[PDB]
Amino acid sequence: EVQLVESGGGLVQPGGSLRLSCAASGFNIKDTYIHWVRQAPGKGLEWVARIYPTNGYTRYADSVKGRFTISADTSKNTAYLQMNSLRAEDTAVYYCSRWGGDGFYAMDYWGQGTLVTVSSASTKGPSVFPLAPSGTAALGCLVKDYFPEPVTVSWNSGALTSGVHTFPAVLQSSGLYSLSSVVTVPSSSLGTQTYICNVNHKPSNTKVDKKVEP
Amino acid sequence: DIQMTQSPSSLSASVGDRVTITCRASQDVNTAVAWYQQKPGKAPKLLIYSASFLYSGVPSRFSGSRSGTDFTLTISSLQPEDFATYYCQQHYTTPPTFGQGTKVEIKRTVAAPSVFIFPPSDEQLKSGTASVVCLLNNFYPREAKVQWKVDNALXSGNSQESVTEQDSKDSTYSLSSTLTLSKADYEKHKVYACEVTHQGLSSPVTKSFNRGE
Repeated sequence: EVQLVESGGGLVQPGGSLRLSCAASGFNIKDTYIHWVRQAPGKGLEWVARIYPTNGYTRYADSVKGRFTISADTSKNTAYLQMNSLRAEDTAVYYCSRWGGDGFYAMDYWGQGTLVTVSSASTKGPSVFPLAPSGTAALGCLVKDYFPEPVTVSWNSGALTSGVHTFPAVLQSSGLYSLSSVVTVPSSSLGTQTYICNVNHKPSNTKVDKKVEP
Repeated sequence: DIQMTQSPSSLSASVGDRVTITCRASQDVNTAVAWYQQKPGKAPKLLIYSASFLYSGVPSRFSGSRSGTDFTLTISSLQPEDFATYYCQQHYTTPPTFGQGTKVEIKRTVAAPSVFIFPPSDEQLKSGTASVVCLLNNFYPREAKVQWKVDNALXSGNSQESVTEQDSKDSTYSLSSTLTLSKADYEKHKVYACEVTHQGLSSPVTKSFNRGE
């Protein structure tokens, strides 16, 4: 019943501020060290800060010293990371972990990881376009021009999952993400069944269900 | 401080192989090194703690060892559900430093890519932009050259590629190249085709279409 949940991330202007919370359940943070480890979109794992909530002893990475502040609250069993003077370098998924056994078990439990995007382009909803084919039949939806990550694409409201491929998002030259999500279905069902992709976007509050048929 | 040169960067091994990931330290760190498995999209998870102690829940096929300043992760029988990037970290001196990261893929037999060509959507030409997508469905290995041909003339630098992770079933891959143009330029041509070159093919495969035909 030990789990850590992070929240408070999202898009933020360069140099702006953002606070991240790390609520712990299943143990009291007063007994362990609390860490913040980020992962750049595609790179490895970079340690940011540490805190001992009993007395608040904080050590920070040299790349965030002076700009970031870590804090805890034993009465709430929640850790905090105050991020200031944010740059595009800080754009990453920020995890929160503990040190079990006062360091003997290392970072055993990790959080689900909330991502922080540090850019200046405004949020934009995607434009969903169909892809008509000619099982030698394949159709998909073009999720083009949106910002920022992430986006979720399902087919037939989750009922169609066998042989579905949703490609990762590539950043276009216009600073807008774009991806496609195709599916390989039997050819003897292009005028019988109905293929609908569900492109949901939470940052821009966009919900499109573009039906695909030749 | 203390670096962590984890090698190799990427490897491939079929089902049942003995995988060995090497993680050399930069100085004396004693037995304070741990290993982490991170499947794509999700959070890292602990495998071995304190050099050579298996964590609760991790199968017995995982094990670690320490030989001075070198720490090796060992997988006895590699399973298909081990597709993930592995990391090694030390906690002897603050700050904790992670390894470069070793991505492990499952090696299988060579498969041919199913090539599909997609004309732009009429709902998109109304906005003054066109995009042609070239699909490469289920193929192994990962290397594949996708070059676009317009009016049988070789185009370049106007399309972006994207490859998925290794599939959970047929451990292959999928690629999509999107040729982004515009309505003012997409209609100034006639033939659109993408050429596919892969090890599973004897000759390059080409799927074409004439605009409106």
